[PDB]
Amino acid sequence: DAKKVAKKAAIQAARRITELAQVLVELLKEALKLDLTQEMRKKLIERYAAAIIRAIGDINNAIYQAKQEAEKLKKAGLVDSDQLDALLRALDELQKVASKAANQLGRLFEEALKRLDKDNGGEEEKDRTAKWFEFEARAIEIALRLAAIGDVFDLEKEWRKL
Amino acid sequence: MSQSNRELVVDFLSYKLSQKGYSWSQFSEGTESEAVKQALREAGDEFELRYRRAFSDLTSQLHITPGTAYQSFEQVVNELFRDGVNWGRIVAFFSFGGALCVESVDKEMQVLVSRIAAWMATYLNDHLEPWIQENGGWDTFVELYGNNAAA
Amino acid sequence: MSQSNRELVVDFLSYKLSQKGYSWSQFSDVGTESEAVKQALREAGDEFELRYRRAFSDLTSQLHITPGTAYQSFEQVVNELFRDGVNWGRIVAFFSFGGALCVESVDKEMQVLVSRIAAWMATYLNDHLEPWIQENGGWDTFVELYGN
Repeated sequence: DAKKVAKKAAIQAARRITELAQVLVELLKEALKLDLTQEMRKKLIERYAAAIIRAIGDINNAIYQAKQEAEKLKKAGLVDSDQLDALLRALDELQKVASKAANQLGRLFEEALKRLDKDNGGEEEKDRTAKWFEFEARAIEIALRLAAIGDVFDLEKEWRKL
Repeated sequence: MSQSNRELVVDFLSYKLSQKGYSWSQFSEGTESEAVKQALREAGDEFELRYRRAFSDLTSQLHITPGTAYQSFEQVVNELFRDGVNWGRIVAFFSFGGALCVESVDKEMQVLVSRIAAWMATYLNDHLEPWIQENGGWDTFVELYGNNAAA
Repeated sequence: MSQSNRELVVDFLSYKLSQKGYSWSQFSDVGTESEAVKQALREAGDEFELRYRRAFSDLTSQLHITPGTAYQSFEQVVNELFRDGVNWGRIVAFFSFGGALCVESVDKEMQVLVSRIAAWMATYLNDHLEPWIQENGGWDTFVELYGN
């Protein structure tokens, strides 16, 4: 049913952003090790590039699956053409906010990396930048979860107005 | 409306704190305004249920210190409304503020409750009131989200 | 589906290079159903790059592509992409990633990489993705999911 479609897409998108955040946090703590050889540094960048690509692919896959389920509902007549419009617009918006969160996380991780390379070597002065990145990443996770629930909640309330 | 947004914040936070074992007093048309307060109370309950089912208990996900409390609140809220507003995100904003207040009290930072309430009223008055009024005011929310408002 | 996969790679990379004003023929010397798959892949790659243009160019820049290092950078990233499984979105991201490497290669006067990346992509598709693709109904499944 149309309500389960938007809900499932929202949970999946939020979940992929949480996976991305946890990887970037984990990669940034390894970039803190003083024994980090240039070999490990190359591998952390490859893991960061792969994590971003995976999040992009996985978020998009959830949205395409959701749109396909939405089109199945209107052809089965379980949803009229105005309700399909609303569900597709809500899936488009979820893709937008999830994609922004992914881009945000990538940019902040890059900024956090660049700061580590200009900061000192001791634990203090850039565990600060590590804590900061974790702090920003949690805020992005929470805001996306809030928007995902809130947007699905509002989709339901406006369906009745159709 | 300035103090009515403040009184909506205080009503909602008082309710959410009381559900988690606390009293607002520890830390601090009237007809139409009571319909808005009741509809927002019930909507936050429903929002927090859906959030817990989908993820886990909202309070259990939050961390705060008095030194980072303003940034914790503002960064989430700025991202929540970054690309726009709808009634569901406004409910999310209230539920987030209530859960942040409960977390603060739970961790012996009850001095933050009145601060969050003020930050919420300021964000409502400065950033959400134009949209709220443009969309028919809080009575439109009541018709849409109140559980006894339609047949 | 060895040769149809190579053709998919060449078509997609040719398209991504022409969007940057570059011509495939300068870098290499390489019915109705195949054209629907190609079109769907082109549209999906554009949609991916619509929302993540900065993220793609950022990460390719961060990989410091050179002829001496590009193969391991490609293979390591792709191995991590698919480490815990395959889905169509990851396959589109795999194409988009290879397209961004090729563009970056022409930009940095490393045109020799374009046909190398195409071979690495076709090899990876044929050896590591084609079993999942066939198990999931073939490329027509992708057209039904991602096609517009």
